[PDB]
Amino acid sequence: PCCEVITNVNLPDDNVQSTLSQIENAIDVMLGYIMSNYDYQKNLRFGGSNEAYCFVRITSINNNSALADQITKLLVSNLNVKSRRIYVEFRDA
Amino acid sequence: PCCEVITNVNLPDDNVQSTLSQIENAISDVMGKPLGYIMSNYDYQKNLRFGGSNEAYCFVRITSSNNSALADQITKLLVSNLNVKSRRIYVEFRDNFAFSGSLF
Amino acid sequence: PCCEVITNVNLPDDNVQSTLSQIENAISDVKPLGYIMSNYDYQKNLRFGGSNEAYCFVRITSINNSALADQITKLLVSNLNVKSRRIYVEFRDCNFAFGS
Ligand SMILES: Cc1cc(Oc2cccc(O)c2)cc(-c2ccccc2)n1
Repeated sequence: PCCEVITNVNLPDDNVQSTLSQIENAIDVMLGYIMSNYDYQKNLRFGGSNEAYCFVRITSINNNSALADQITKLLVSNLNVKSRRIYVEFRDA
Repeated sequence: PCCEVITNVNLPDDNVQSTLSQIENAISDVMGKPLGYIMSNYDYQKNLRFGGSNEAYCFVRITSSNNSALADQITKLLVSNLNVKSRRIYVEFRDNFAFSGSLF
Repeated sequence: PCCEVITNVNLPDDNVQSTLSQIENAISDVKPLGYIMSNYDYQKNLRFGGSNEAYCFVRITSINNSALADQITKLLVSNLNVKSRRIYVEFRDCNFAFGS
């Protein structure tokens, strides 16, 4: 279980932790053993543009739409980013 | 696609953005892959090492032949814009379900 | 050859470089070290188990892996003052590279 949010959107730590906690909760869909991270990369681009954007890699779920949807709400609401600027990737020690 | 530049070389944001723009152009030109459809990123890791040494260095992951023309063209840009030695630039071509958030 | 340590544990640079040098030695002991990258990526908001307490993810790409894993887990436990229960080690065997 691993979720990483990669984004040029800067949030305060209290708010990052809230968002990550909400995603872990999401990731009901399929625990105590799980990584999540919020990686701030100001210079991150998509579509030739450096304005607000979120890449999310989720590893290890097959269900997947319910997760993606739920996550896309969380990020759109907590990060005040346009949903057309969110990409969600699944990969399926 | 995704291009990520991973480097202990610190550049100002105006310069980072230029450099990334030049690479996207490169990928786009040399590979004929769709423009706008690419992530690029510049990840600053001051403690990044290669060869036992923390001197200036660039790792470039390209994710998802012509390939040398790209690698070459990128290696100029980084050497020129980052003022780094070309002997300290490694270019890695690297290889599931995907979604946009507008579908929701 | 690439080792990346991903952790919310903040260390001073002198100490980070030390730790990375010790790992390269490990990876080397268990080819030689001129053909390798290592990095220590500080992500303060990194969580595991629903908790932001000290933790280490290590990706090691392109290399008896147990000898490596064990030896690195000692280094990180010692140098980062972190609980071994909070350290996970991944190997990847994921394709070419091209300056000098
Ligand atoms: C169709 C496609 C495009 C792709 O390039 C990207 C990756 C991230 C964002 C993006 O806009 C394109 C990567 C992938 C991909 C991602 C992970 C593993 C294998 C392929 N697949």
